[PDB]
Parts: sequence; structure tokens; C-alpha cells
Amino acid sequence: SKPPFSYAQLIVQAISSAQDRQLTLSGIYAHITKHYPYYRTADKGWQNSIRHNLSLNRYFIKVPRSQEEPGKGSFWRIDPASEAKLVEQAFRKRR
Amino acid sequence: SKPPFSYAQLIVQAISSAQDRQLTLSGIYAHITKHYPYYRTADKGWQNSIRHNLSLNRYFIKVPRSQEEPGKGSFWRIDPASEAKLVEQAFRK
Amino acid sequence: NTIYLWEFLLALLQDKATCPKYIKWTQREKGIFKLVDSKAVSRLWGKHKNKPDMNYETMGRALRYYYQRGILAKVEGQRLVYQFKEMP
DNA sequence: TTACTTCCTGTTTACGT
DNA sequence: ACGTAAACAGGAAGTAA
Repeated sequence: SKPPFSYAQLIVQAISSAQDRQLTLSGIYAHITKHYPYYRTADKGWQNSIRHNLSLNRYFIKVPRSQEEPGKGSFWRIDPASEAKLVEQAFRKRR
Repeated sequence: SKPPFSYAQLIVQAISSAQDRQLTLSGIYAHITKHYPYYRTADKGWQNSIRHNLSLNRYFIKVPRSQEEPGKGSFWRIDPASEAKLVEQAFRK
Repeated sequence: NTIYLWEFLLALLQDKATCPKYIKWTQREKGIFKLVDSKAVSRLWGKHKNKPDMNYETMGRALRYYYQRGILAKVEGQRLVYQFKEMP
């Protein structure tokens, strides 16, 4: 039932799916939930994991929020430096 | 001045030093650092190595923490089965 | 009922059945103390407003609040340790 | 007004496989 | 190739006094 992908990979996937290559934490969450039902917003552990990942990985870069929808959080995008590779591998299942 | 001992050996030593023959990861770390200044908590690689060792070696057994002291990490002891031998050899450069 | 969080903490510290177990003094002289069993303490605190499952996250917010007032402060580097600034 | 509380987003630490 | 749990910060909006 647990998707064989790394939280980072999931995040990358989510970002790629976004129309502008950006997403709010909430947006990311949503993306994950819609894709994979195993990750029910009900339990928060995975959410925490995601947040941790975001905080850590230097290739996740943080964008300041706008007056288009000023609500919960800032926008997340992938560092162009190593984006392409990440995107490619984003759907590479685990052995 | 890298100590000529195996991470496992170091762990064993640490455990033996403990008053109750147990130690938390943190405790182990501390023991190592005090004994051998070469292992500065500054760099984390050796710590990782230690953790790896703990995870692997079947003769290192994990004790779950309690509501007498709910804190950071669990307790580590040596499997009585082959403890004595380990202790003996623990300082065999 | 009609109790502050700091006051509750102090009470806990004072009473023998919670004196070391859930909270202890690091440096009683400087009013420094350490939440041993953070969770339990939080729960207890919550109990006073019924709020049964009070998590040390919510309770931590409260403590943080105390920073601006100048009642508590953070012991920056020690896990689960704060310092009362107002004391006898 | 003060005093927490719920909730959210984020950073950071620590342990264990 | 992380997974997971928890500490610690602070804005913002709710709730109670």
C-alpha cells in the first residue's frame, strides 16, 4: 500500500505537476493525497516528514507568498541546478 | 591519533564502563569522546558509523525507554550469549 | 482553575510526587528547570482546563509566549530546559 | 487588556535501519 | 536513496477570562 518513492521524490513529483513549477506545503500535501490514498491527511507523521525533507534538501528553494492568494505558507520550487535529473528520477520506483 | 579499535569494540568498552551494563547512543558517544579526543562531536561521520554498527551487530540488543524516564533514544546492552568474550577482547588493540 | 502555567510548573516542582519524576531543577539557585517527562507535564496542565490530550507542542507555544512577558526564558542549548526570571 | 490555545509553516536535533 | 519522531520558533486567529 505504501508508495515505493522517497518523500523527496514525492515532493519533486508534486512540484512538476504544478502549472508554474511551484507549490505551497498545503498544495504539496494535497497533490500527494490525491495521487496516493495511503497518505490520509488524518495521520500527520508523513506531513511532518515532508516538512523535514523540505527544510533539509538544498535543491528545494523557498519563494515568498503573494497578494494573488495570501493564506497559509510560502511557495516551494526545485533548484534549476539539479532540477531536470530529479524530475527524471522522480518516478523511479524502489528495489 | 585514530584509536586502533573497531567501532564495535569501542561500543563494547562503553557498555562495560556503564554501571548497569547499558547506555543510550548519546551516552556511548560521550564515553567515546571522553576516552579518545580524536572523535570530536564536531564531525558526525563517526557517530553515523557507530549507529550503523549498533543497527547491524546481532550481539548489540536494544532496550525500549519507559515512563520512569521518557527521553531521547533507547538503551543499548550486550547479548549475554557472547558478552564476556567481547568484553575481554574489547581492549585488544 | 484560575492558574497560570508557570505557577502550575512551580507547584509540580515543589510537590514530592512530581519533584524529580516529571520535572527537576538543573540549577535551582538560578531558577533553571528541565521538563523530564514533557508529555505527562503537558497532559497535567491540560487537565486543569479539561483539555485531556494536551501535547507539549501546544504547551510549548504557551511557554514561548512567556518569553516576551519576561516570566520564563529558553535555556538555548539544553533539551527541555527553561529559566523563571520572576522568583523570590 | 492579559493568558493561553488551536493551527500552520518552518527549522533543527536525534535515533535507528 | 532516508524514515520517523520529536524539540523549538513564531505569526495569526480563537477562546476564556
